[PDB]
Amino acid sequence: AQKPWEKDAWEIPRESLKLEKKLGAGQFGEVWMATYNKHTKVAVKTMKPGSMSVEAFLAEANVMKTLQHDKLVKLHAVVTKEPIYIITEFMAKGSLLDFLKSDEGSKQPLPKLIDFSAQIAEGMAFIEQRNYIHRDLRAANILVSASLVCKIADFGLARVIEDNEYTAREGAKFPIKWTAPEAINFGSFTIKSDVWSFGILLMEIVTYGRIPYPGMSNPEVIRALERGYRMPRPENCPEELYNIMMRCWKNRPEERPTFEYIQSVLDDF
Ligand SMILES: CCN(CC)CCNc1cc(Nc2cc(O)ccc2C)nc(-n2cnc3ccccc32)n1
Repeated sequence: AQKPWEKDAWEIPRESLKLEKKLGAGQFGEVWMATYNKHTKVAVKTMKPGSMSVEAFLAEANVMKTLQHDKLVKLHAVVTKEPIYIITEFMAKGSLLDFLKSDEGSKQPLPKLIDFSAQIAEGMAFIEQRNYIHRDLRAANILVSASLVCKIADFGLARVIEDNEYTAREGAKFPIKWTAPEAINFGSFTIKSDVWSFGILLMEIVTYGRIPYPGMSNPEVIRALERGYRMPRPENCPEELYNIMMRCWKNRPEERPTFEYIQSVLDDF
């Protein structure tokens, strides 16, 4: 059992970082662009003291220690005395959602969109293979590098899977338009419920960050899905890409495809 007062291999001294520019903020803290020991650009997430559990804030970095991959955002360090920091690689173009809604993201042609999709699929194939689930897959939680490599971020909800199902407690609420119906209705999270979110994420990419189910209410979405409705194919969406979405939105979790399969289809598009 680790002592509450002992540090680990990931710890760095606070003075090695110089926080240069605030990239964003929320109720739980801020994200800064920073340099580490002069020559190395990094990203820092700070926790707002009192906004949340310290142990939960830090638990995210523990997960990222385990889930290290080219297509997952890379943990470099932590600072575990208040103010509490998590340090990762810098991803110059920010979130995928904001990128696509920006001028540069808007100029990305279809082949690049499917490139982004394939990179994300690869990362999820790794999460699949490592017996984890993410549970918060969406464009907002993907980051994009200066050379246009997409990587999965936000591992706050990510969990190890024992025996192919995680069961959320009954009072858990999750972003409805992105969450698999069975996960919403009974708390049944599996890698197949991430497969569903990936379908929604595909739609986000091909629509340049447009919200899913535009103009529909959440209860309306839940009832539409039960009835068999699914989002229609956009103008710019190739049939083969929409058919993968549709496979990701099968009613029955076990009939949805594996991430390995999705990666390979998108790879060979
Ligand atoms: C993915 C978006 N969300 C939740 C919606 C997480 C917060 N935004 C972040 C996080 C991040 N790295 C990061 C990711 C984590 O999952 C945990 C800790 C950190 C530091 N880097 C960045 N980040 C890295 N380079 C950037 C350049 C511009 C804007 C943001 C940049 N942003």
